[PDB]
Amino acid sequence: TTLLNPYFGEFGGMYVPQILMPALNQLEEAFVSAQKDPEFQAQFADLLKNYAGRPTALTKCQNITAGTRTTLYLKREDLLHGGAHKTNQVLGQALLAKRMGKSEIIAETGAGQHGVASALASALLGLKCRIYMGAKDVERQSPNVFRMRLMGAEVIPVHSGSATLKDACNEALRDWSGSYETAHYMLGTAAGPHPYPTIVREFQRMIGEETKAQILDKEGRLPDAVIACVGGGSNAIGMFADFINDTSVGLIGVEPGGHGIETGEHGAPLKHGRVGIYFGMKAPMMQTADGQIEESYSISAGLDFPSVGPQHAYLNSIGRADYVSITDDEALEAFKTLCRHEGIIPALESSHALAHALKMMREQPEKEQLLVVNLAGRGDKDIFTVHDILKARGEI
Amino acid sequence: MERYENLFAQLNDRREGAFVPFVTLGDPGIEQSLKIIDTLIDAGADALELGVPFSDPLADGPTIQNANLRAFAAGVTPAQCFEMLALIREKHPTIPIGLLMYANLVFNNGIDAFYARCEQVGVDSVLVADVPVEESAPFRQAALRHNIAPIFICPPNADDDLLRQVASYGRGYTYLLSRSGVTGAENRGALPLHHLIEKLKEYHAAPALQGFGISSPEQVSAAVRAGAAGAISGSAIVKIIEKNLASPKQMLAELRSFVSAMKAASRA
Ligand SMILES: Cc1ncc(COP(=O)(O)O)c(/C=N/[C@@H](CO)C(=O)O)c1O
Ligand SMILES: O=P(O)(O)OCCNS(=O)(=O)c1ccc(OC(F)(F)F)cc1
Ligand SMILES: [Cl-]
Ligand SMILES: [Cl-]
Ligand SMILES: [Cl-]
Ligand SMILES: [Cl-]
Ligand SMILES: [Cs+]
Ligand SMILES: [Cs+]
Repeated sequence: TTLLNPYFGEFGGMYVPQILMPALNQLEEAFVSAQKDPEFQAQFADLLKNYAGRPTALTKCQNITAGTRTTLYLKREDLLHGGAHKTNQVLGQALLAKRMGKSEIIAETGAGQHGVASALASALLGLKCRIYMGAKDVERQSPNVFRMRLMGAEVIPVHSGSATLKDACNEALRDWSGSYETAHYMLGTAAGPHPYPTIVREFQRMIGEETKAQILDKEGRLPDAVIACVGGGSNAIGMFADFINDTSVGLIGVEPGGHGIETGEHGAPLKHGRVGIYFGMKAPMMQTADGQIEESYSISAGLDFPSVGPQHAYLNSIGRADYVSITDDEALEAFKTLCRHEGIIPALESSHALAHALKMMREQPEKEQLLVVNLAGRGDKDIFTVHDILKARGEI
Repeated sequence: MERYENLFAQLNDRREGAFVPFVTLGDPGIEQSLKIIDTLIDAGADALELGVPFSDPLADGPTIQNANLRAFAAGVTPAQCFEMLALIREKHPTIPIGLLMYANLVFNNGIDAFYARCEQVGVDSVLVADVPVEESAPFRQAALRHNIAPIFICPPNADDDLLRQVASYGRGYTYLLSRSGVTGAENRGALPLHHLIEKLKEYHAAPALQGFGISSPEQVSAAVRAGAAGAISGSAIVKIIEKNLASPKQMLAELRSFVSAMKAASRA
């Protein structure tokens, strides 16, 4: 039994070993309690503002839309401490850990952004932090690994399975199943077993809340659409949540199309996978015909979660939100375009969202539309990847 | 499930606990696995728990993680596992065969279809490791429709409501979990489970098998002495496989002596 519905329609649930159910229950109760507690809310707001630097700018991108009837704003989560949106909810989850008397943090990471966010929150708040990361990811994300270690976190390479994010997810739950009395599992996306999709949403919802107030102030009306990339779903739901009841506002989520949906080398399970049950939830999955879980492929490391948050699958099902894909090459163009036209280097993840907005604009250039793209991260981390591609293409 | 009822009745009559080994199907190959399983039975296994190789076995420690990887390396697929199961049942009419599954493999081709195939090959029970009692309804329904016992976990920190639920809904046996954490012989349970065993009996639960961390004869005896119907051992068995990959003969020899000793310990 729980306080809240673990499902969004048919999607979600609590598919963890029985041993972990008391952990999930405790977390749910503490969250429900925290949300009613003005002290908790005040401390969270204090960290968000004074440590992470909220509120974030909403930037109007005039150059990129010139000659069309598109107005485009970027929500600047790239300016957040840590350089991505991941920082928002780790601060809330660390406060919850403290609320519950936990003194240790477990986190998974793929690209390393969530690991870095977990590490910085843990350092600030005096929690001992261990991060699981697939050995292949450790190998290719040396800079992030070093950042985590500088901040005092233990980074544990995971060599089992495919040695990537899903494997790190497994390892985190295995650890938690034996350490939950003292450790909190700081899951890094709006996915996994209830209550994580709900908590991550509520601890990211300031993105959309701020966006709403900022767009009303600047434009005198709500956006025609808000657009966000979808790895596991946290930045997207963070942007969407405050607009769900504003049914005139389009909610568009962008999954990575990789080398092309038709190649099967992508990370777009919501639209092109198959519903499965894994990592604590019933959700669309990348999976073999045999039901073995597969990796998500994308040029962008952070869009590697091989499933998707259950709330997204639900919002899709009912037609409240629409989900699309953007390919590697589309994302790369959008990356280059923002650099040159706005002097902003976007994360390759969020470059997917930007790419779809540019498509909406270019396809129908005389359509009057007010769009917000969630710029969930900065792209400093991506310049080596971009360099190497451009070099191979003889663009440089 | 009726194989379990018959086993437990016969073991009760002989004043004995059940000794139940776990292996991963197809580890380290199909043929070798079949020989391994026949050896376990010949050496005195009372029932089997058999893992279907899965990409993400998140209730398993490294020993069994490695078993899954070895089976994958041999190219073992769920279809091949069903064929193995049919042959195992064809060879051994009465031994209860329980599967250790993860939810995705059960859900993959349809939950009903999964259990129907289980019935077709002669499986007796299914434990789905990542499905808690809270989520169990569609699995337990499909199981029972196909004459399959749904196996429920009774964690060492069960409250009374969980005990009553497991007692009502379970069949075959009740899995009495030794400790928190994941499978592995390198970690022994700490908590005495006598009280949980008593409460399960009060509620007419399926007989309890203790599992997790069981690697020694004394632990088998201890399970029986505490009132459980028997004990399951996985990692300890799989380690013998891992240890002896380079010597199939020595492997079977060591499996035989280990299983023989563990079964001997089940005598009250
Ligand atoms: C800069 C950036 N933007 C978007 C996403 C996508 O994450 P949501 O869908 O918003 O949850 C990520 C993810 N990164 C994870 C997984 O590799 C991680 O760091 O471990 C990211 O790092
Ligand atoms: O001897 P060990 O420590 O390897 O333990 C035996 C493991 N084999 S098993 O099939 O019984 C088994 C039973 C339950 C499991 O997970 C769950 F509890 F969450 F359901 C996993 C494996
Ligand atoms: Cl504001
Ligand atoms: Cl459109
Ligand atoms: Cl005991
Ligand atoms: Cl019963
Ligand atoms: Cs414009
Ligand atoms: Cs994805």
